[PDB]
Amino acid sequence: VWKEATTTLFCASDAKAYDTEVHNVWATHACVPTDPNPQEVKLENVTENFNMWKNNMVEQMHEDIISLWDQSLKPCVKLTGGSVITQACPKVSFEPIPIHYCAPAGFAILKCNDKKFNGTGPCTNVSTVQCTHGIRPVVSTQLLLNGSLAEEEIVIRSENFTNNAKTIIVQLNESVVINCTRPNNDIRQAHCNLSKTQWENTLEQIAIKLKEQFGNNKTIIFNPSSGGDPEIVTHSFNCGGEFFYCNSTQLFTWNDTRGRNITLPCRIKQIINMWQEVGKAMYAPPIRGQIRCSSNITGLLLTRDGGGTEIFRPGGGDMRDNWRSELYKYKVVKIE
Amino acid sequence: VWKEATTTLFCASDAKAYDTEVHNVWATHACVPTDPNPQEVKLENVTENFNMWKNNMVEQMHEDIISLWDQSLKPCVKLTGGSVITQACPKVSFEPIPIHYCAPAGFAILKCNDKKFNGTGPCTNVSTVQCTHGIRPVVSTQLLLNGSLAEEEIVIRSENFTNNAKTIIVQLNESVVINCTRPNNDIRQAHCNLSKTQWENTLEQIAIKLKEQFGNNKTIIFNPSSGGDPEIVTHSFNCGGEFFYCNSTQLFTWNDTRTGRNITLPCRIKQIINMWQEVGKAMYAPPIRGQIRCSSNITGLLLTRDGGTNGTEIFRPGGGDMRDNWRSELYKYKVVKIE
Amino acid sequence: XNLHFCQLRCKSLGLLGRCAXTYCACV
Ligand SMILES: *[C@@H]1O[C@H](CO)[C@@H](O)[C@H](O)[C@H]1NC(C)=O
Ligand SMILES: *[C@@H]1O[C@H](CO)[C@@H](O)[C@H](O)[C@H]1NC(C)=O
Ligand SMILES: *[C@@H]1O[C@H](CO)[C@@H](O)[C@H](O)[C@H]1NC(C)=O
Ligand SMILES: *[C@@H]1O[C@H](CO)[C@@H](O)[C@H](O)[C@H]1NC(C)=O
Ligand SMILES: *[C@@H]1O[C@H](CO)[C@@H](O)[C@H](O)[C@H]1NC(C)=O
Ligand SMILES: *[C@@H]1O[C@H](CO)[C@@H](O)[C@H](O)[C@H]1NC(C)=O
Ligand SMILES: *[C@@H]1O[C@H](CO)[C@@H](O)[C@H](O)[C@H]1NC(C)=O
Ligand SMILES: *[C@@H]1O[C@H](CO)[C@@H](O)[C@H](O)[C@H]1NC(C)=O
Ligand SMILES: *[C@@H]1O[C@H](CO)[C@@H](O)[C@H](O)[C@H]1NC(C)=O
Ligand SMILES: *[C@@H]1O[C@H](CO)[C@@H](O)[C@H](O)[C@H]1NC(C)=O
Ligand SMILES: *[C@@H]1O[C@H](CO)[C@@H](O)[C@H](O)[C@H]1NC(C)=O
Ligand SMILES: *[C@@H]1O[C@H](CO)[C@@H](O)[C@H](O)[C@H]1NC(C)=O
Ligand SMILES: *[C@@H]1O[C@H](CO)[C@@H](O)[C@H](O)[C@H]1NC(C)=O
Ligand SMILES: *[C@@H]1O[C@H](CO)[C@@H](O)[C@H](O)[C@H]1NC(C)=O
Ligand SMILES: *[C@@H]1O[C@H](CO)[C@@H](O)[C@H](O)[C@H]1NC(C)=O
Ligand SMILES: *[C@@H]1O[C@H](CO)[C@@H](O)[C@H](O)[C@H]1NC(C)=O
Ligand SMILES: *[C@@H]1O[C@H](CO)[C@@H](O)[C@H](O)[C@H]1NC(C)=O
Ligand SMILES: *[C@@H]1O[C@H](CO)[C@@H](O)[C@H](O)[C@H]1NC(C)=O
Repeated sequence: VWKEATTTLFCASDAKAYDTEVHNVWATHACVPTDPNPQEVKLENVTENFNMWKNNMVEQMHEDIISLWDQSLKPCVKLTGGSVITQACPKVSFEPIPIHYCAPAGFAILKCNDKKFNGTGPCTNVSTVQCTHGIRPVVSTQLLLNGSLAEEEIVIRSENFTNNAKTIIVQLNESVVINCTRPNNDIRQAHCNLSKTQWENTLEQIAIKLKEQFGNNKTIIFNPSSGGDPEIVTHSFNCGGEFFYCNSTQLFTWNDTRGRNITLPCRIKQIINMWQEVGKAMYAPPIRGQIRCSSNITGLLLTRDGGGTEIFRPGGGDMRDNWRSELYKYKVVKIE
Repeated sequence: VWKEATTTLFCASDAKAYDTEVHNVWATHACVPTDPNPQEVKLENVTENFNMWKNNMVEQMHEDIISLWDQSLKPCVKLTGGSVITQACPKVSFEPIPIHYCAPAGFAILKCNDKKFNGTGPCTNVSTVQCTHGIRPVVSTQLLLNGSLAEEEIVIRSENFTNNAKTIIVQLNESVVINCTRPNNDIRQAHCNLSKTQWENTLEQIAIKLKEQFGNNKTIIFNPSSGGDPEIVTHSFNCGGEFFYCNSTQLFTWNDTRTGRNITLPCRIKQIINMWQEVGKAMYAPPIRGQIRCSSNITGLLLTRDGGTNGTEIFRPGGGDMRDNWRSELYKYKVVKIE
Repeated sequence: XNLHFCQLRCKSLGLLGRCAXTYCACV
C-alpha cells in the first residue's frame, strides 16, 4: 500500500509571460503550463483513508502563496519583531489565477470522489490525478471566494465539531455573488453588494446542516465576530491590489425567526496585520478610478461559541484553512 | 467538557540534597518533593479520548531529560553543525531516580485505568491524579529498562500497525533481569547476562501478540537491526556514567520452531557517541576503573516491522527517539485545562 | 538525524535511511 508522503510538488497554470499581473508573473517563473493531457484513473476496489486536517499539500501551497505575495506586493514599510524594513512599494495589478498542484515522478495524488465526504476517514471512490484542479489562491477571511462548490448539497467540515476551538469550513453548493466597489472619484470608502434573499436562503440552509450536526433540539444563531484584529472582525480581502475591510455584521446576524440588496460598508486600509507572518505592513494610498471585484462566495469559515442554543460567528485567519477548503479531497502518496 | 491543553508541568521526586548523583542534583533544583498527599479521584460515568502519540507531556519530559543530561554529563568535545566545543569533562555518579510530573492550578492530569488500553481512543475508567507515577528517565535503545509492567498480559502499541514505519512499543507483564558488567581490572570490554529461558519465553509471548495483530496465518520472525548508527544497532544505555553498546544479535534472532542457561551479550564502553539530545557527536573520557555494574529489569521493547506478502512478518529492535521511551510510561496520561 | 548522510550511508549498505530521532536508521 502506497503510504502518504511529503515531496516536492510543482505547480501548473495558464499564466502568461506577457501579463504583468502578479500571479501571472509569479507563475511564469514558478509553474509549468497546465497539464495538456490530464489523466484521471479510477482505482477500482480501493478504499483509502484521508485526513484533510493533516495534509502537507496545504503547507506547501501556503508557502507558495506566501512567496507569491512576498515577491509581488511590496509594502513601503514592514515591521516584524521590532525591526523595520522600508522599500519601494509600487502599486501592482492583482487578480488571482487558478494554480494546479502536481506530483512529481515516484508520487501520486489520490483524490477522494465520495459525495459529501467529511474530509477524514475512509474513501471508497478513489482516483489518481496528475494534478489537482485549478485553485485560485484567494487570501481572505470569513468568506471563501471563487472556490469550488459542493456538488449535491452544502457540506460542513471540522477537525472536531465537539471542540469549539476548531474552525468549521462550510462548502456551499450554490454560489452567492458579491460585488465590491471603491467608486471612481473619500478614496478609502468602499462597499459590497449582494442579494439579500440569496444570502438569507444560504444562512437558512447552513443552519439546517449545523442542526444535523449538533442536534435537532438546537436553535441555531449567527452573530458577528466577537472581536480581535480588524482582518478577522471584518470580511477582509484584496481587490485590485487594495486591502478591503468589509463590515459583515449584516451577513452574520440571523436567527430562524423573521431592501433587496445587502450593502456592506468597507474601508480600504494601508496598514495591515500580515497573514504571512506575525507583523504589520504599510502600503501606499489607493489607486484612482473604479476598483471593483465581483466574486462568488463559495464557502465560509465559522466558529461556534460552545458552553439549547448554538451561536456561530464568522472566522478564518489561518489561510491554511482556505487552501484546505479546496485541497480536502487530495493527498500525496509515494508509489512503492 | 474539559479540553486537552499544554501547560507548565512541574516535577516531583525523592531526590536528596546530599546525594551528588546527577539525577539527584538536577531534581534538587528542578523538582519539588514527591507529593506527600496523593489523591486519585475516579471520574464516574466519564469516557475520555486519549492519544498517546500526541501527548505534550512527552515533549515536556523529553526537554527535561535533555536538560538533565546537558547539565550533568559534560563531554570533553562536542561537534554540532560542523562547530566544535571543548570543555572540562569530569566523570559523575549516574543512577536514574523516579520523577513524577504534576499539573499546576487550573489543570488536571487524567489517567486511563482501562486494562490493556491500546493508547488511543475512548477510555471508560478515567481518574484524575495530581501527579503521574514515578518514572525513571532511562535513556536507552531497543530495550526499555526499569519501567512499569503491564498488569495482566503483554500489550503492544503502535500509532499505526499497518504502517511499517511506525515503532511498536511492547509492554511486558513479566520483567527479565539483565546484568551488565565491565569487570574490575581491556577497560572497554563489558558484557550482559540474562536468563535464556526467560528471554525465549518472552519472545514467544510477544510473537503471539504480534500474531493477534497481524494475522493467525502469519509466521513471526525476529531478526537483528538492519543497520544504522551503533546506538540503534546495539542495545545502548548508560550504566554508572559510562556508555554501553551491547550486541543484541542473540536477543533478536528467533523463529517459532526452536544449550546454556544464560545469554551473554558482548558489550563495549564507547567514548565517542552520537548524541540523542540533538544531532551531533560527543567524546567523553575513558572509563573509570573498578567494577562497573548495572542490574536492570527489561520491562519493554521497541520494535519495527519490515514492510511488504508473503505470509511472514519480520520484527527488529528499534528505538532511537527517546520520546517513545517516555511514551511507554506516559501513555495512560493527558493534561486538560479545568474550564 | 543528518538525513542525507544517513541516506548516504544506508544506500551504501543497499538500504534506505531514515531518522530515528537524532540517529540514523537503515531500512
Ligand atoms: C466514482 O467517482 C467518479 C468521479 O466522480 C464517478 O464518475 C463514478 O461514477 C463513481 N463511481 C461509483 C461506483 O459511484
Ligand atoms: C467523519 O466521517 C468519519 C468516517 O465516516 C468519522 O469517523 C468521523 O467521526 C466523522 N466526523 C468527523 C471526522 O468530524
Ligand atoms: C462563479 O460561478 C459562475 C457560475 O455561477 C461561473 O460561471 C464563474 O466562472 C465562477 N467564477 C469564478 C471566479 O470561479
Ligand atoms: C443545493 O442543495 C440543495 C439541497 O440539497 C438542492 O435543493 C439544490 O438543488 C442544490 N443546488 C444546486 C445548484 O445544486
Ligand atoms: C473532540 O474535542 C473534544 C473537546 O475538546 C474532546 O473531548 C474529544 O476528545 C475530541 N475528540 C477526538 C476524537 O479527539
Ligand atoms: C453583481 O454584478 C453583476 C454584473 O457584474 C450584476 O449582474 C449583479 O446584479 C450584481 N449584483 C449585485 C448584488 O449588485
Ligand atoms: C437534547 O434535547 C433534549 C430535548 O429537549 C434535552 O432534554 C437534552 O438535554 C438535549 N441534550 C443536550 C446534550 O443538549
Ligand atoms: C459594523 O456595522 C455595524 C452596523 O451594522 C456597526 O454597529 C459597527 O460599529 C460597525 N463596525 C465598525 C468597526 O465600524
Ligand atoms: C473572483 O474572480 C473574479 C473573476 O476572475 C475576479 O474578478 C474577482 O476579483 C475575484 N475575487 C477575488 C477576491 O479575488
Ligand atoms: C477502575 O480502575 C481502578 C484503578 O485500576 C480500579 O480500582 C477500579 O476497580 C476500576 N473500576 C472498574 C469498574 O473496573
Ligand atoms: C525490578 O523489578 C522488581 C520485581 O521483579 C522490583 O522489586 C524492583 O523494584 C524493580 N526495579 C526497578 C528499578 O524498577
Ligand atoms: C503475564 O500474562 C500471562 C498471559 O500470557 C500470564 O499467564 C502471566 O501469569 C502474567 N504474569 C504474571 C506474573 O502473572
Ligand atoms: C485502539 O483501540 C481502538 C478501539 O477502542 C481502535 O479503534 C484503534 O484502532 C486502536 N488503536 C490502534 C493504533 O489500532
Ligand atoms: C496506517 O498506515 C497505512 C500505511 O501507510 C495507511 O494506508 C493507513 O491509512 C493508516 N491508517 C490510518 C488510520 O491513518
Ligand atoms: C543478576 O544478578 C542477580 C543478583 O544481583 C542474580 O541473582 C541473578 O542470577 C543474575 N542474573 C544473571 C543472568 O546473571
Ligand atoms: C554481533 O554479534 C554477532 C554474533 O552473534 C556478530 O556476527 C556481529 O559481528 C556482532 N556485531 C558487531 C558490530 O560486531
Ligand atoms: C529457524 O531457527 C533455527 C534456530 O532457532 C535456525 O537454525 C534456522 O536457520 C531458522 N530457520 C528458519 C527458516 O527460520
Ligand atoms: C535500573 O534500576 C536499578 C536499580 O535502581 C539500577 O541499579 C540500574 O542501574 C538501572 N538501570 C539503568 C539502565 O538505569
